[PDB]
Amino acid sequence: SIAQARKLVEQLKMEANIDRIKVSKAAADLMAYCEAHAKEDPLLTPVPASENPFRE
Amino acid sequence: DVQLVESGGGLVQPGGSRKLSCSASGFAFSSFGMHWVRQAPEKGLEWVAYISSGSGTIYYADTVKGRFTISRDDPKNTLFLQMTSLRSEDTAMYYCVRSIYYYGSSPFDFWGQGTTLTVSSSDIVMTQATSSVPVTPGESVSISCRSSKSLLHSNGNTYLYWFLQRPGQSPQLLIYRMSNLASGVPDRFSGSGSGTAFTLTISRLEAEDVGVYYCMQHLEYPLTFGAGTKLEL
Amino acid sequence: LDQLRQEAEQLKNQIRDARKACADATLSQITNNIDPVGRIQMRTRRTLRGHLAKIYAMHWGTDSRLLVSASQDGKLIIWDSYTTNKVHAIPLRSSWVMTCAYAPSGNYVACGGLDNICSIYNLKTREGNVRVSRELAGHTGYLSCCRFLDDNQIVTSSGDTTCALWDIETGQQTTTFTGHTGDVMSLSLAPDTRLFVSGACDASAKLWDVREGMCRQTFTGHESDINAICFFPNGNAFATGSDDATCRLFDLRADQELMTYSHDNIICGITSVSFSKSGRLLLAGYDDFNCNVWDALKADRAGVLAGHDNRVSCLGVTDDGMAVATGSWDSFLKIWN
Amino acid sequence: TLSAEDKAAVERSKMIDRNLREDGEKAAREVKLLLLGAGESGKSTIVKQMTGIVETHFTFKDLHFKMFDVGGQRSERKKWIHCFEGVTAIIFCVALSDYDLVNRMHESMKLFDSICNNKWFTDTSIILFLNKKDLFEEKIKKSPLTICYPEYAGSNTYEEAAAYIQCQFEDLNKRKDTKEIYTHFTCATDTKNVQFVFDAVTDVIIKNNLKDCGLF
Amino acid sequence: VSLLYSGLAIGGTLANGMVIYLVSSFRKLQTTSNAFIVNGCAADLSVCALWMPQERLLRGGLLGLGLTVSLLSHCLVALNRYLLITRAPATYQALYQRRHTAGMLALSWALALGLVLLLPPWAVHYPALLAAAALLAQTALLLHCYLGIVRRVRVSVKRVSRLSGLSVLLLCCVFLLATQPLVWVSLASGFSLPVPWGVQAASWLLCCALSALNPLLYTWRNEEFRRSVRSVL
Repeated sequence: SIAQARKLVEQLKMEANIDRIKVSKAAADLMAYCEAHAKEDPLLTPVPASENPFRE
Repeated sequence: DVQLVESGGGLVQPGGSRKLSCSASGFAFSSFGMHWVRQAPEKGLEWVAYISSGSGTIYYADTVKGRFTISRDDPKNTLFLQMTSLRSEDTAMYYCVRSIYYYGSSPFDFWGQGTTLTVSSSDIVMTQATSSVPVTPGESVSISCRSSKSLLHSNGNTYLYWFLQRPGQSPQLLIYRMSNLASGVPDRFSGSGSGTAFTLTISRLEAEDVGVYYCMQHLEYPLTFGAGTKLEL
Repeated sequence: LDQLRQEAEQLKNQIRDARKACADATLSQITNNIDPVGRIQMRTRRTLRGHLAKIYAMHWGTDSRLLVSASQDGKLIIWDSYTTNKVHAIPLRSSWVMTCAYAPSGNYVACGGLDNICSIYNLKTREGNVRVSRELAGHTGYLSCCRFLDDNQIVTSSGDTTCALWDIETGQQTTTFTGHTGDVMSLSLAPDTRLFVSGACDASAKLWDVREGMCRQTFTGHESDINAICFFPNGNAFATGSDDATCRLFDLRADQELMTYSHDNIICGITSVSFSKSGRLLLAGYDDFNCNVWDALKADRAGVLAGHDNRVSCLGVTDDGMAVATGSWDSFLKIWN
Repeated sequence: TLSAEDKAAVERSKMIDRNLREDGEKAAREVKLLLLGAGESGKSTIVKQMTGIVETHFTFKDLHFKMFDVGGQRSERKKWIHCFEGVTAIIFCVALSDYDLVNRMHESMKLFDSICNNKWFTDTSIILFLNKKDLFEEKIKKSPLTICYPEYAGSNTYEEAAAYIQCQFEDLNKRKDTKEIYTHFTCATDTKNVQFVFDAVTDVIIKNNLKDCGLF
Repeated sequence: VSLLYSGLAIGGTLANGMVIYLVSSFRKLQTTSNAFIVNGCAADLSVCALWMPQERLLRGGLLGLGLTVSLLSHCLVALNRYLLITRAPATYQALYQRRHTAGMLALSWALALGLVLLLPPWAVHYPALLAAAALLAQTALLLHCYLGIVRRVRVSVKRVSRLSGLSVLLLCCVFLLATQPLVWVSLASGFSLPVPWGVQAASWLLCCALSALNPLLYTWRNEEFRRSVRSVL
């Protein structure tokens, strides 16, 4: 189990080595992506039956 | 090893009877609908009969209706054609063709080797104006086919098929539904066109490409072939 | 040696404090002003009536017309969704299937279950019949998920706490990912297919690198088993569905949780999770026999898809986002729009 | 409106549907049994008398049985136990000699209580097998039946002890109106086990057909 | 006695409509036996909505149609249960295909129309005795079918040694009580013998009561039907 403990310590060290950014920036990025691709979402904004492949 | 071997042809007196066989091997025979295609000694191809998978559906050409009969024996892996009251207009070579139908399939993909038979002495029209054209290797050529009725259907599919028949050989499928290349066909061949106007493009032509090119329609029975455009030199 | 355990616990406190210091404002405050989606009403456009037992998996083709469904009656069926026709029907050697996949190129499908074998089927052959190409063995526990990388690579998730990357041509485990503590139940490939995530029964999810085979990050927060996972369309976030009637949204760059999608009257676990094309709608299948549609940016339920008589076991959305297909424990698939 | 190729595709779909219906009808007339046990309690010998999941097929009196043994499926039980919902019956094996050996009828009792009162198996009958008659009979004259059950008061005899253990096992079910429990002592090795399983399965099938008709 | 008729008609039409609606709604939970049950319920609906609300003939032919279809549905459902509980699984599956079930359902109405048309409507006159023979044959068939089921069930319990059997006894007792007066009256009235007025009305009233109460007798023990009722309510 000593090898398991050493491997776990190394894994948490490598996880601690990661860099992190603010939550606000990531939230703004998600919102910006959604706003930029809202126009291309048939489920969000229904399309007319003329070009709906599933009629029925 | 997907070969089809036909047998039973020969010289027969007019008004007689004869049957032809098509022994399949190397594929699941029961899953394929099978056709019979006829070629006169010095003319173009002509469709004869068709039997579906499970023998549910059978069709005949108006020239042979009532005289010919098509049947299959799935356990024995054999295809039959019973012919009665033969005339002098029936002298020709008969080919055995397989075709499977589902979404994205490639019908008419494999043709048999053919058997010869000699007898002692509304339909959509496809036109191939250019009977022959001289071609030099290394260049590009274009073949044109025309339809009297629009082959484009409401679901978007344009049912046009292109076949190539090399000298002394059975025809080979090149392009199905006007845009898709068959398996094993080089990318040099290209197919394009609109309703009632189609074109076949060959780029960087070389040897083993000489032959006669036929255009066929699969929109509705009976299936009709073109006159045939021939290449040489 | 308890010193190593103490050092691990100290590192855990350090990373928890580091990711707490990065929480400046919540996502709810950021999206407090955007206009709500409203009400989403979907009507079942098609119904598929082929199977005779419970359906456990389904996967959409890349061309958004053909889909494959696996059920415990021992058959794989490939449907043409536009016209309801059946293209293929593949009988399985073992009827205890739990997962299914469709190759991006459309030439192959995969299958697996309680027999610890992933089977590859070749759809486009000259003989005209579907044949078994390879049988991948090596997992000790049941297959939970499998996803194609290309025609020659596949990643599989197993109940023996490990995930593996295979080479279909040779049939050998190229890489093995071994970090989890409980059964691994789900899997999701990144849109660029360089990373992927897995959900396990230890109530944690991990981020893996296929090229190097090592866990980049670990996300916690759930209180029970995790049954489903799915990447955000951007590739910088993913959503998990657990047995405590809760869906959660995690972000890779911020390295922490963002939303919790729960309601007082929901007390059943989630079986499947998927996103819409734009990433604004989050669809989750429940044990209450009906799927729910969540506003991913506001955590407000926007609709219900109640058309099934039993538990919804699988759920998927087309690549172009036109339709949603849900399979349930009754033998019917419903295609919504 | 349909083209020729569309009609041929529809015909192919119909033929596939016909084949699926035929295989479903063929599969619906086979009896599926799930085999469970605490450990080496006698599953091997009962399988002999007739990777992950193991299937066993045998035919008796023109009736086809499939017996599934999932002893080797070492993982969380609740994540795949619902895959066996709808089996005809559940076969349970209990070691009747495993009381002196080390309170090992308590793990078996806990497993029986867990599987009998499970949510997915509310209406599924359970067949109870009590292996190792001879060994327990030999042991009962040396080791009293008081190590596991102190409240028991009676003569140290094979019949009475077996009846006491049978009564202790049987009443562990809470829903006594939605399922039955059949008990047998499988040590005869004279093809009585197969006959008993066949009789129990026929009774279960009859009591299931008396419900679709509405009679119940 | 006219006051009794209206309430019986209301109850019968309500029960028949409820049963048909329940079968139609929860259709995935209903099988080949509910087919015969719904056939009987539809015939009962016709007879109940026609005969009493009034108070080829104006209505006599239609009433005869409804009665004969219901009484054949009794035989069909009794045979279905007998074959389900007695015969081997393979024989039942082969005998009761969807096409076979549809054919048996249609043949009942075909025979009903045949006997409604090609007979003088009366109930020694020839046609009158033919009703008694058919009803007695139906009684014998139902008794045999519903005693074999109980005998086999009692045998199976001993084979392994809370299946009350109340429904079978109730159904047989109601059927006998409702049907026997009609045959007793018709036999006397078909052999040129006096029948006091007010005796035929009682027999016909009892027969219409049986038509009204068929669905409750058929489905007062079905767990699926009980669940469907409690879910709709």
